[PDB]
Amino acid sequence: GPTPIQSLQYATSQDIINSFQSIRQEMEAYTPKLTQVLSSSAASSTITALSPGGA
Amino acid sequence: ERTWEILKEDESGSLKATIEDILFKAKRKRVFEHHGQVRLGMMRHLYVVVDGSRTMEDQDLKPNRLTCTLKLLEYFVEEYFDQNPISQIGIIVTKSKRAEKLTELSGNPRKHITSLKKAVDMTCHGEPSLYNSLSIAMQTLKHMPGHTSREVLIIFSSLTTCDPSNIYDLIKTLKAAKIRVSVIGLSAEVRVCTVLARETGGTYHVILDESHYKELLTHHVSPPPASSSSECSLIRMGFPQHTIASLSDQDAKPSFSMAEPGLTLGGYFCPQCRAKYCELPVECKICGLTLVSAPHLARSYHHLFPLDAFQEIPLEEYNGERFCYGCQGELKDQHVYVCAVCQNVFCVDCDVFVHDSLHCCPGCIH
Amino acid sequence: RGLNRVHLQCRNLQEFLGGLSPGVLDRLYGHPATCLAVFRELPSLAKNWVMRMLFLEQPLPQAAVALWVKKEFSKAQEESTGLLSGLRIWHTQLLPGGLQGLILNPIFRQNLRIALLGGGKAWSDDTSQLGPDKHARDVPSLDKYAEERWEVVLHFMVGSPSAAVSQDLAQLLSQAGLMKSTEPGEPPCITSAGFQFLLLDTPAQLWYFMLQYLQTAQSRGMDLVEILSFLFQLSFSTLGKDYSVEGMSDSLLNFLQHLREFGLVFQRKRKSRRYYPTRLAINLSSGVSGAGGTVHQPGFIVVETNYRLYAYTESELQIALIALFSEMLYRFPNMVVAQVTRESVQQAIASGITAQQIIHFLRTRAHPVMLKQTPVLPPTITDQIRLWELERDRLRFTEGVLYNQFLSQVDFELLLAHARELGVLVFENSAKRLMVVTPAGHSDVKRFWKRQ
Amino acid sequence: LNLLVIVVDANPIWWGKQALKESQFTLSKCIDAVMVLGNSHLFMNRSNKLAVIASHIQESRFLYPGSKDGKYELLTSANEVIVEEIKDLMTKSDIKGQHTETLLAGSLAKALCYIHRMNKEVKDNQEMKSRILVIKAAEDSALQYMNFMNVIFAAQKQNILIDACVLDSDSGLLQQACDITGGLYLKVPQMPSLLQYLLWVFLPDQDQRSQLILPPPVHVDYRAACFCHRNLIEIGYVCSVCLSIFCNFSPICTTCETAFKIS
Ligand SMILES: [Zn+2]
Ligand SMILES: [Zn+2]
Ligand SMILES: [Zn+2]
Repeated sequence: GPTPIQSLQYATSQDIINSFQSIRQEMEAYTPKLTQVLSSSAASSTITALSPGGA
Repeated sequence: ERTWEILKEDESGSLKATIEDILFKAKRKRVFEHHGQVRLGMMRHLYVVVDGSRTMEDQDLKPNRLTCTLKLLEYFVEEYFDQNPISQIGIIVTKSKRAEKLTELSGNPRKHITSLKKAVDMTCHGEPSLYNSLSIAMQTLKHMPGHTSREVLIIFSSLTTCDPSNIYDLIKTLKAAKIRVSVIGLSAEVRVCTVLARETGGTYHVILDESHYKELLTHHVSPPPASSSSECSLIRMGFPQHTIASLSDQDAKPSFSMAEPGLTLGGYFCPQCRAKYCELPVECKICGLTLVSAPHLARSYHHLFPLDAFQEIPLEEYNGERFCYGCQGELKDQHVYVCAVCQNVFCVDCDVFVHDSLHCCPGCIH
Repeated sequence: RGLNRVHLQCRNLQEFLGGLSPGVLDRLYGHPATCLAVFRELPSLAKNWVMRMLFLEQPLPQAAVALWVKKEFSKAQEESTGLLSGLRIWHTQLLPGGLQGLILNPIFRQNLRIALLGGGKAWSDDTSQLGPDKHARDVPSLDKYAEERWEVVLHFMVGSPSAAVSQDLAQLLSQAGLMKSTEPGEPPCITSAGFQFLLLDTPAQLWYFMLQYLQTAQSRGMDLVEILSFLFQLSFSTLGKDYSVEGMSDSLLNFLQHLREFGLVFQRKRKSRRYYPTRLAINLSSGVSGAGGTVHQPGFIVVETNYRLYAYTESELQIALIALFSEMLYRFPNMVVAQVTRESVQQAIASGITAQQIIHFLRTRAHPVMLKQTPVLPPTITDQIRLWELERDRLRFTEGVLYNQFLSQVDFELLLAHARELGVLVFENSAKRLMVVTPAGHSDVKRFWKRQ
Repeated sequence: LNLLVIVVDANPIWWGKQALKESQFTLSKCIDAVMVLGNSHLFMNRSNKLAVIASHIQESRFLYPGSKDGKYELLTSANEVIVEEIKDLMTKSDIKGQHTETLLAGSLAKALCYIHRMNKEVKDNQEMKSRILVIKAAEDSALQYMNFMNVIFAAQKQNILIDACVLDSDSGLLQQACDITGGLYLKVPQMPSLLQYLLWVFLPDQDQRSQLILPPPVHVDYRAACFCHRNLIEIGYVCSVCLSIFCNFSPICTTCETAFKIS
């Protein structure tokens, strides 16, 4: 498309290999948890950012 | 003495309840047409010619020709801009052996459709003057740049037209002017319009039903093909960025568009003249530089590289998944479509919606 | 006839729970499903804010929360706010400095949270690892059974033969005020409310019928909270899957027997401990059947502009209902033909049936061919049906106490000021110095008239 | 009646670096929020419907669709298939460099045609409203601009609202889609608290966007550049034949076999 050049940049093949492995390994060892879902501190802080006078 | 006995059970035993099964294809449709990788008149100036003669009062269609015509015209106007915002429209009515330019050269469906609403009240009067109509049109198209595809669509209801001079004057001029003219006739084929359309490079078709009328109009929605005789231009185009009144309207006064009476405080400025425009795309009425939004350009790029029809088969004999690719779901219909390149599994809605609306095949993007 | 005709006050979940004690609601909110039932019934206004606030234990300021909705809609937001607070869902807590912070009831919070994610109980649901049950019951067989049971109860109100119900249920129909006790032995009779109920739609019917059961539940010693929680769990159950009666109180067993007899649940045997919930129980919620033929089952009444009704129905029950407000003309095996008329509609009106009941009753049962149009009932019919009641619902009665012919205008202005002070003023005539007061002020103002 | 269609940028490159970076927020926490958000959509209304698709490097996999084990039906079945589908996709993962971009356009295409089937399948008494929520984390792949723009207009024509949530790397295309479709584009500043943004910015109904007070839409500059030397263009010249953009005048379309008729 007619878009200007982005700031895209590749990494190293090692980073790619490790990325495929680390994420595969994380998804192999993963379970949903309420604590990992949300914390009142995160929600309230996000509410402050989203508040009518927030950032 | 046949209409009360015209049912299928008139001379059959099983037709006493299978009548709607024997005549079951009574009201359906299935729209598809061809395409081609040829130059297209993407810049398009299409002008609509509609009979204003007494013959428009006939009820050949469900309502009088006028109501059905205006009904489908509004729909056609919408999709024309929807599929080509770059293009522009204009309308001329052929009444009283005269022609009246219902709408000037513009791209604003608001004004065009508003004119249609008001045009519902027109008075079908006199005979049509094809020569007067083409005069006003060509007189206008003369000033249009050669590269812009100057085209006219004619809707003919009557069969006799009052020309003050042989239309061969105009056709010879139109041919030399490379203007293209297409005609849609009601219930009949007229040599005049057929010769006019075929010689001018357009096409003459006849309305059969409101569906056929849409089917014909549908073809006219797609940009026409172009030859090397037209100007292969490198038109200058502006891509102004929208600019709100961010600094508390400071040093940025609100202004009415060149095009409209609406005084907009924010909008698109002209990079050439700094004029104020609330909408885009808009032609600079005071510069000649057209301003178009970058997405409107891409909105037409499908015409440059459109999709191809998928391999149709009554069964997934290729034994792909029982779930249709693309949109997930069971192959509940005994008809399957397979892309020639990516060869994935597609259903009836995939073949219709992906090819006619998405214009992109998912497996080809992979 | 001192007041207007007796109306079947349709109280949705808000009206019913709005009268309950917070501890009762807190006990009710004890189950996750009860919270979801309450939550889903809330208006989208409350529905979003509750979901937005569910993950906080900080008392968000009343103003900031109220400032989440646009100026013009904030007024309509007050409705959801008044509900959430009135329903004990929202309780104010004070921020440092005494600012009005808002908090959702932790029990409700925790149960909704346990509804969305794992908790100490797995939705209070289990399979008990048992296999496919003996004498397997199919989904359509459950629906028909539930339908047949419901039809039998409606038939019992209609008083048709073979309407087999327990006397306790027949009593409840009379106890709730649906079947009037005009004659000894309780022969089939129906009040205005019962007729209104008969013309009401299945979900609102079942809902209000169960509300009357609940109104008599503690009079019958049944567990309101438990039955309600059980009912909500049933509303969130699945047709084809099996559920167990293991760990159910005798109060629940009595209700379950009623629930089974009522056809909301199917059991292998009255004593069996595993069951299948019927479509009616899953669909038992305070909702709307629709503005045309029902989504679950299409309508059959082809209402025509010439006031002619072509009901494609075999059901003697539905037919008998149509006979209440319309004059029937012909009986055909697959369809019945009738016409709505002033007299027949005046019969419904005189029996105490608001024309909107008929309009909605016909709408909910409008044959699907009548659909695909904005008005499913032609305006002429809708207007004339209403006009027939508006012809003879102009006289409105109201019991009160009249104060007239005082000695002077000072007495009138003083008595009127006293009526204004107490808000007991009903109506007044300042020209003839006439005042009408609520009957509660009869003695107070009569005695005051001797003092002024 | 509504149909939410969640799109998550299942890019192992950014998420793998994110995993290797051992940041406070990871794909695990992300899918948790998605599942809770998805549940909330169905939880918010008995009649609401939901679909989820994951945009991977080489495949657009449906995450719907629930499990039949019967511990808990509505939410647990959806979450279990989601975990299973993401595990199947992410555990049974390959390694490729030749085609490293996320198949965004294909995922959007699947969603749009899937929505089309569903909206046709729905009865016309009441109609299914729908919207797409895109959660982007990796870089914006320009090679799909053609398809991306075409699918935006399809969504526009289909009257589908598109919302987008971007983690780290922004996207001109996706922000442009939000502007065009009438959705909303938001760069989340606190990825660990992602869910709270979702439950307020993207969760409110179409019928509530108008009623709620939310962050005003970020104005999107329609930066454009020609294929010749890619410089920025505010006024350029366009081939009326192929609509190829060229910043300055020239005799022939570098993009096609066509000599301009210059005068
Ligand atoms: Zn200008
Ligand atoms: Zn393909
Ligand atoms: Zn070119």
